[PDB]
Amino acid sequence: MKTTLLKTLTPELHLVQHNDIPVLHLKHAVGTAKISLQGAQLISWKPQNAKQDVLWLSEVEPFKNGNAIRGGVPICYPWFGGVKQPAHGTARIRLWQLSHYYISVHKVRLEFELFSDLNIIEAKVSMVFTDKCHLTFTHYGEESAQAALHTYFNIGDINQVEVQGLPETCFNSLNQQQENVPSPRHISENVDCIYSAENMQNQILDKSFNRTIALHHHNASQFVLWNPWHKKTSGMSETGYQKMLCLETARIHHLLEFGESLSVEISLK
Repeated sequence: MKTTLLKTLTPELHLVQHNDIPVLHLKHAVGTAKISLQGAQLISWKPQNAKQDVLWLSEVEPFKNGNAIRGGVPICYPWFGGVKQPAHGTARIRLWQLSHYYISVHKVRLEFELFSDLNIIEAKVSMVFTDKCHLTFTHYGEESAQAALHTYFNIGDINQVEVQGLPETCFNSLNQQQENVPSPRHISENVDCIYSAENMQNQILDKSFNRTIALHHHNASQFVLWNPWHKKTSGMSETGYQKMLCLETARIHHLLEFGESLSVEISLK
């Protein structure tokens, strides 16, 4: 819970150490953002006039080097979930570098890169801030890879949310079964399901904070909808599930090849 200023890059962009991990802080006309250099992980984004942060970050987040941060937009790569250990690959537990920052009147662009232990580029993340947030991940790996932008959206109450635009079926990881489903969808229990990405737009209606989080995905093959509900979840308080929902942009069954990207554009309405 201790922070220190590490570096003033510009008047609008600072590097601040949160416990063990360096985090960029952006404060600009377009709004504010925080990006952990560990995992090039956007953990806060509040566009101008938004009353609440768009992203959720665990109120008990440790900020410990090498331990995945619970919240924001973790980068799962080059494997998804627990098919191997550590779950979700190594990207989100490795320090990235800020390789470029562009600041102008109505827009801010930050680029992050991840390097192999042999000093060769492995992946890139770009983030473009306007009234919307466009985050893109590109793979420069050695083999085909899975990836996912595991976005944790901040909401007023899990009981007052509807998820618009997903298919009427999905694969339920909970019981490993394909199942039929409502659209819109509401969450009234532990949901851990993989949808085919038929249409690239879906949105999250929040009647507690009274806003809509609209999502325009690019190059997704799968969309993972997840809320742990009552399961104890490492780095989550016992009450955390009520204020978050994950709608993940993903390439799980359609792999990424060298130079292919996947991205999401986040906005409020």
